[PDB]
Amino acid sequence: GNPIICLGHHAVENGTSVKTLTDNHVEVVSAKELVETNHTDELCPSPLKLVDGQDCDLINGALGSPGCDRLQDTTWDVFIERPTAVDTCYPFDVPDYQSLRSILASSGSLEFIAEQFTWNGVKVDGSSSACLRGGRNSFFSRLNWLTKATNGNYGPINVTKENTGSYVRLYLWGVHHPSSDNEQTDLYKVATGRVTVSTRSDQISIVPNIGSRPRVRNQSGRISIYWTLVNPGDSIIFNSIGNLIAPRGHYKISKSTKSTVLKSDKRIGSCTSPCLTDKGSIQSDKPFQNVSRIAIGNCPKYVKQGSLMLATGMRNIPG
Amino acid sequence: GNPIICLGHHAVENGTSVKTLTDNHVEVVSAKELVETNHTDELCPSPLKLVDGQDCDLINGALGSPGCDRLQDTTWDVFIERPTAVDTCYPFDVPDYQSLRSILASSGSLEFIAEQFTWNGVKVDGSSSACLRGGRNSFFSRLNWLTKATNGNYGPINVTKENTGSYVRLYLWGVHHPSSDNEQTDLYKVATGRVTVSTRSDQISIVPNIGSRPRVRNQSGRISIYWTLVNPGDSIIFNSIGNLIAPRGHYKISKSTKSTVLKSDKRIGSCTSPCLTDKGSIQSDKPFQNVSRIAIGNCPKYVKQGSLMLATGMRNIPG
Amino acid sequence: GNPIICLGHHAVENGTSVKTLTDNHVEVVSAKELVETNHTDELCPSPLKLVDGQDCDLINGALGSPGCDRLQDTTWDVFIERPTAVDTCYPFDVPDYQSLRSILASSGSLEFIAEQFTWNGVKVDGSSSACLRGGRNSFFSRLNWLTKATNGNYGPINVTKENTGSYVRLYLWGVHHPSSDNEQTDLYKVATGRVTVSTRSDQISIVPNIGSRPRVRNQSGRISIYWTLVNPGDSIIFNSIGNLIAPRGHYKISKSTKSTVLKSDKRIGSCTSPCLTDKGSIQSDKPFQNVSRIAIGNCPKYVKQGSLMLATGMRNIPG
Amino acid sequence: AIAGFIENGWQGLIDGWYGFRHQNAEGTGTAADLKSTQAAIDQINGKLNRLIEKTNEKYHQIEKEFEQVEGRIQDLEKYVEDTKIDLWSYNAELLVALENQHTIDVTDSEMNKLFERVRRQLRENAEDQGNGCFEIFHQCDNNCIESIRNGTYDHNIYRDEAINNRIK
Amino acid sequence: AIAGFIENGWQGLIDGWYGFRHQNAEGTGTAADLKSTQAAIDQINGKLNRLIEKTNEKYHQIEKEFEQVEGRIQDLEKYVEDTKIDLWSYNAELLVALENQHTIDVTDSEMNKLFERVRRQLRENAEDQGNGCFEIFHQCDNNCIESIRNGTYDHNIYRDEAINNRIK
Amino acid sequence: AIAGFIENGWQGLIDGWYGFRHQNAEGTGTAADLKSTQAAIDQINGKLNRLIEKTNEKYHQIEKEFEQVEGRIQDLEKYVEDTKIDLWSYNAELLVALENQHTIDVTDSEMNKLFERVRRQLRENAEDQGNGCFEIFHQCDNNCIESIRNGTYDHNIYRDEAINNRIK
Ligand SMILES: *[C@@H]1O[C@H](CO)[C@@H](O[C@@H]2O[C@H](CO)[C@@H](O)[C@H](O)[C@H]2NC(C)=O)[C@H](O)[C@H]1NC(C)=O
Ligand SMILES: *[C@@H]1O[C@H](CO)[C@@H](O[C@@H]2O[C@H](CO)[C@@H](O)[C@H](O)[C@H]2NC(C)=O)[C@H](O)[C@H]1NC(C)=O
Ligand SMILES: *[C@@H]1O[C@H](CO)[C@@H](O[C@@H]2O[C@H](CO)[C@@H](O)[C@H](O)[C@H]2NC(C)=O)[C@H](O)[C@H]1NC(C)=O
Ligand SMILES: *[C@@H]1O[C@H](CO)[C@@H](O[C@@H]2O[C@H](CO)[C@@H](O)[C@H](O)[C@H]2NC(C)=O)[C@H](O)[C@H]1NC(C)=O
Ligand SMILES: *[C@@H]1O[C@H](CO)[C@@H](O[C@@H]2O[C@H](CO)[C@@H](O)[C@H](O)[C@H]2NC(C)=O)[C@H](O)[C@H]1NC(C)=O
Ligand SMILES: *[C@@H]1O[C@H](CO)[C@@H](O[C@@H]2O[C@H](CO)[C@@H](O)[C@H](O)[C@H]2NC(C)=O)[C@H](O)[C@H]1NC(C)=O
Ligand SMILES: *[C@@H]1O[C@H](CO)[C@@H](O)[C@H](O)[C@H]1NC(C)=O
Ligand SMILES: *[C@@H]1O[C@H](CO)[C@@H](O)[C@H](O)[C@H]1NC(C)=O
Ligand SMILES: *[C@@H]1O[C@H](CO)[C@@H](O)[C@H](O)[C@H]1NC(C)=O
Repeated sequence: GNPIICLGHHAVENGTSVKTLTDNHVEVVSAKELVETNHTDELCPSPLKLVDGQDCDLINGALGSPGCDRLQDTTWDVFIERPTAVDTCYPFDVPDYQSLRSILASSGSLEFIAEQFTWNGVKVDGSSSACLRGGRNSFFSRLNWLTKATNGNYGPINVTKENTGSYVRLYLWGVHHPSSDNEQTDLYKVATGRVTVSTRSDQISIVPNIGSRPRVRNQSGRISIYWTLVNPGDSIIFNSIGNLIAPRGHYKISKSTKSTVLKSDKRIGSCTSPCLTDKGSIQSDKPFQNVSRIAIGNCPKYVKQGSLMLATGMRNIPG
Repeated sequence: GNPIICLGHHAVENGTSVKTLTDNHVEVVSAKELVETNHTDELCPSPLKLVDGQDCDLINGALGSPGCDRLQDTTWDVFIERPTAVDTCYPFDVPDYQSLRSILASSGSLEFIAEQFTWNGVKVDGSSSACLRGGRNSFFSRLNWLTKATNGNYGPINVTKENTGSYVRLYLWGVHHPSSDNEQTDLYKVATGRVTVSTRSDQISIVPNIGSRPRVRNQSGRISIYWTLVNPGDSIIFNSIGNLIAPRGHYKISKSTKSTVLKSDKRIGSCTSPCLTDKGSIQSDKPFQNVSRIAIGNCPKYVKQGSLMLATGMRNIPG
Repeated sequence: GNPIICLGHHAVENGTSVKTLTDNHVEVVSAKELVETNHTDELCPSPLKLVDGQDCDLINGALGSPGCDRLQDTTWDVFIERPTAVDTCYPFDVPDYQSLRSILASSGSLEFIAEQFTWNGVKVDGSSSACLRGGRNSFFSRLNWLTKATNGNYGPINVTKENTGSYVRLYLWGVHHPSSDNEQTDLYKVATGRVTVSTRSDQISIVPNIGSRPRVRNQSGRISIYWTLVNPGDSIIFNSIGNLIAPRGHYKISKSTKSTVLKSDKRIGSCTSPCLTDKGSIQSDKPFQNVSRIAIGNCPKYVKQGSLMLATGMRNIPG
Repeated sequence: AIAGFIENGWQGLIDGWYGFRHQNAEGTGTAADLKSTQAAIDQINGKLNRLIEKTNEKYHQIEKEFEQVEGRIQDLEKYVEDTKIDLWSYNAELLVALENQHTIDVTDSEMNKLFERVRRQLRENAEDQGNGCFEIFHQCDNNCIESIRNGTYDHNIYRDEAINNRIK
Repeated sequence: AIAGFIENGWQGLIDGWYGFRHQNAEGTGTAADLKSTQAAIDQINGKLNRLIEKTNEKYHQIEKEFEQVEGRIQDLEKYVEDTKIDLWSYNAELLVALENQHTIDVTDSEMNKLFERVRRQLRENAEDQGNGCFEIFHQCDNNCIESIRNGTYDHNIYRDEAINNRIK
Repeated sequence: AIAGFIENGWQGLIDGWYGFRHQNAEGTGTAADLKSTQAAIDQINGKLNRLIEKTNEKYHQIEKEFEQVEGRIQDLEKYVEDTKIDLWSYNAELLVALENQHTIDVTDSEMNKLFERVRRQLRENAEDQGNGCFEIFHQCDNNCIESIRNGTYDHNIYRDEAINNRIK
């Protein structure tokens, strides 16, 4: 006779396994993945301003090597370097390569403010058969090769530039290391060169070393690229009796800049994504990801786990 | 007829909002802030032994520049550098500036142990119009400018000092970089200098570079400050044929020292506080703080959050 | 008349104290320690392949100093350096000592691939009274001291080696810094030396500095050890007019290698342990340890705590 | 024969997380309870909200991949990043494991609250059978079952009928 | 008309966290319960104690502010500190959120323990009304109400009076 | 005179974590309950399993001990490691404290589940004494006590005897 009333909860035939602190295998009605594993495979140019270096890395571009003409005046949040990039000019090493690359990347700009220098007592606009532009001998667009005047000697240089702007100045310069004692004298008359760039803050001086390196684009010598920062108010002095690779102007610095460089071989699509990785973009609202530790922008946190299932429902007890 | 007995809990008219993992807005009877936001605005000289560098930064003081006389023999847990500090002596750069600054800071002492050197064949106690002490030409109190003897030449130097003490020795020395080829010869006769300081452990040699820098306190040349550590037992040799800025003794090192340097523009009051920040002292028992990532001493942990309310009571259900 | 049935839980006379978030002193029936404090005191040679440097540190061995002959061709997961190790050859400093030491350690091998060089115009196989091998003058087994030919001059060197193997090459070389201007001329005729090693990637040039250091094994001069990496395809050129300490071959690099170096004074036993520390091995299944922050292999995480008791039972309420 | 949550769950119930199932002389029925359901659901959303808040944004950082070996500085950079990855991986494993233990606790609690709510409504007119069900000791037609479900069941109405059925 | 915790809280109650409120023929009154209150309070202090323990003391660290750009080493130092700040910020957000969920659980439990304690004292002499209150089925003057509150109420004293009032 | 968990624990009980203790006309006895015990135990193992999983393996790292001072780079390396040690020390302190709070909750719950399980079996044949014990209002010999313990006790068998002993 007596009525019954029962209280219950829902269940499904096939649950989902999740982890608590004490059970590695609790079956719950519904669950949600928290580790993103998918990427797009193309780098999204929104909302991040991208510059594709293509054949040129960020430094070749900043120096103005042949391949790199387009890159002039480009600005970016992320500069993309491709692994297919190649040297196309006179061979060079850079001491503190990654330090300079970082500085250029952070500034997020290849807008070269050109300046005019009067180099007393030297031939200007040197070129080389290693740095072809349309098959014709050329040089770095942002550097000026100085050799002895078609006349006397490497007329001593003592050129100065005062930073009158409100911003900090980056000057890129270099030093020629010739192969033979004869190549030194042909170009610079003197037997030993010297380059001395200096501000009020600090200084560098390089005595160029002669000797043979392996031929690169048919060249036994080398150039060594250096840089100087010049604060507003301060002045820079280039002082050389031989072997200077003079600049053609400065870059802007800011220091209050957020830009960076990414090393990817993935095409620039037309998608949208705030998270860029070397493997591709990430389009997810999940809090974690196993794709790549290299992750630029608004990204999920990189973790080792492949899956982290989050219970979105009660225990499944199906009967 | 029947009596009633009810069981309840307390409540207030106006609760306080706190966060759990699942509700961003739970109203509880009482709550407590855990993120400290207040600082004192003056640096407390208790219980931390402070030294105010005032017009002198830690290196000028260690070198003995004009402004810096007071700082001699001072000891500290925290050395305070002011942003109003100024160079007052011969212009100089320091390679590894921040490395030396760190070493001096950690030692927590400007107690200069004076030693006597017999520099064979040179004029001693050089001065300069850039380094005024009472309006009269002076030099770094801890350095000794060597120029050719009022006579012949820069008589070759080969001076040695054996560390007989039980502690590690820091020797501060330098190198003059003259402006002109004529200034080099006036001071050092020789055309190219050389400085070579060395222990049994390691060595440095500097060939001074001639050339022009911008005039600073009416000076085109520069000095480059270097340092050498000398272990107990070991010996140091200064070896120069030109351009040495000799030392006047060593500093003590310890290595088992906890002191540091703080960069603040805040006055030293008379309060008490174990936590000093660039913005001021922190007087709190809370575990977190949003004031400054720069925090010296027994401090709350710096976090990004402005507020983290901690429930100190039950849910408020006022009816 | 009426029967009773009671429900209870077990208890012990003497409990164990554990911590929750709110009580620093909860007495529970059973508890388990999670911080390992015991170490073995001997370094277990299983499952980690150990090499005991004994009297030689990792660099002396890589250079081939007298003590170090055994170490040739040894391979390791962990190279052990003893604090009793000693210099036994010509005195030397190494710029970036810890960088080279790291590279050698990571490679996990002292298998020296020997190469033959024809050094045009110099005496080979120089020795010294500081580097005794059986009481007789010797040198680093992996270096070749070049002095002027029993004849003319330091015949200019321009030797090259192309990396034809599939792996990256590490070449160890050096530079002699003689004591006197007379010792320079005796050995190298020239008044100033020069050493220039270079690949297509980068370069170094060292002008050797003359002067006096304190005598070490009766020697006022010094050698400065340098290293060059040579990629597959690339070539290395040694170019010297004086003071080269030539190599005898290269080491293999890999870069996909997990090995390391440990600084311990503990004997190599015959135990088994995946966790090695400077204090000894750790044989534990606990997740934490207070023994040493220096911990190599599969180890428990180092923490500051001495004890962290984990309740393995209910509250103890003994009555 | 009907049971409740003590035994197992209800695949039948598809329009709610919790609910009533009854038997009377008019038949048998299952209805979902909205309050208890929305209660649970609302704490699952709020923690799903606590997780899609992206305070992680990183522009220029450090190099994480290298082409040549360097020794000291590369070793440190590799260490810093590997340390960061380990610590976040731990935070994720613990957060999820800890959220999930809470999600289970909250849903187990809401079920029991629902049961106790009904217990109180029914006073001395029903006995707990032990299987998540109440035996009601009075005739309870479909209007009476709905009153229990919508919270208007006046126990005084049936107290005499039910007590006389329990004591004799 | 009086209610208990099921309905809402009590602004009236100012000398305790929990308490009794009664109605009898002598009047109506509210008294606080010390045991239940101190229970809760003692776990709020102990966790307030777990938080003012300062194991954080740091003298010489690293530079955290820079005047000129430098590239690699500055980039790393900035990264290490920003990583440290992110990880502690997370620890604080979680610790507080997790403490607070515990503080709520503990106080909700102590309330229910208090209710169940009274339930047991009263045996078959009272019925649970559903509103956090017990209807007591016997005359209970002010001494009798105090016995319930101070834990000396002997249910055998009133069992016959109360059972006869419940069953008829 | 016998009590239950409300009062205190049982040092007597050595073959189980929970159990029954009874008094009838045949004597007095203590038997352990296997289900409730294994329940608790199984969550203590599973978390003991979650802790001996060693995802920490580290070959080449960074230098952690120095012989001479260096300034910037040493200062950073010392900082990175000290930061790592602080953050793991925190994780350990919290994990243990949080596990332990759970271990206590789970065991307190299993005890109460055991009590409520028996409550349900006994229906209207027993009253809760308040001390973790049930007064059984009918003669219950050793077979009857074992039926309660092994879950076969049919309350209908004794309902008339027990209700008549409770109401008069
Ligand atoms: C990220 O995690 C996913 C899933 O955990 C990985 O994808 C699996 O990879 C394994 C190994 O090849 C395969 O057996 C499976 O078929 C994959 N499953 C899925 C769903 O993709 C992936 O490898 C991880 N990625 C990284 C970069 O670690
Ligand atoms: C620390 O946090 C406090 C509080 O969140 C911040 O002070 C607030 O500042 C904002 C911006 O001006 C205003 O909305 C309020 O007037 C302030 N609130 C209070 C309570 O003072 C403070 O800016 C933070 N400090 C730092 C250095 O970030
Ligand atoms: C690791 O922790 C253990 C235990 O907390 C420490 O050992 C104690 O050391 C103190 C100080 O010498 C002694 O009073 C005790 O007798 C020790 N107790 C035990 C149980 O061994 C040990 O010092 C710690 N080790 C390190 C390296 O910190
Ligand atoms: C709550 O339930 C009651 C009882 O089921 C509802 O009232 C009854 O509704 C049925 C059909 O709608 C009528 O036939 C009965 O005569 C009604 N009886 C009474 C006593 O009202 C009531 O409408 C429901 N209330 C709400 C707010 O949903
Ligand atoms: C616990 O409460 C009882 C009952 O209220 C207290 O005993 C009564 O106290 C009143 C007031 O003092 C007297 O008028 C009664 O005659 C007492 N009756 C009995 C039966 O004792 C008792 O004192 C209280 N106990 C404690 C420890 O506070
Ligand atoms: C559960 O308990 C019952 C009652 O104690 C067991 O059955 C009794 O066992 C005793 C002793 O073996 C006999 O003397 C009785 O005659 C039995 N009576 C009945 C009604 O069975 C029963 O065996 C137990 N069941 C299980 C599965 O262990
Ligand atoms: C230029 O050179 C002269 C001679 O070397 C030197 O005296 C002067 O200081 C230099 N000044 C500038 C501004 O270049
Ligand atoms: C000093 O110089 C002489 C001459 O070069 C040299 O032989 C000697 O070793 C040096 N010793 C010391 C202690 O200065
Ligand atoms: C070798 O030396 C010659 C002579 O100076 C030089 O021209 C050449 O570049 C060097 N090259 C190699 C491969 O040794």
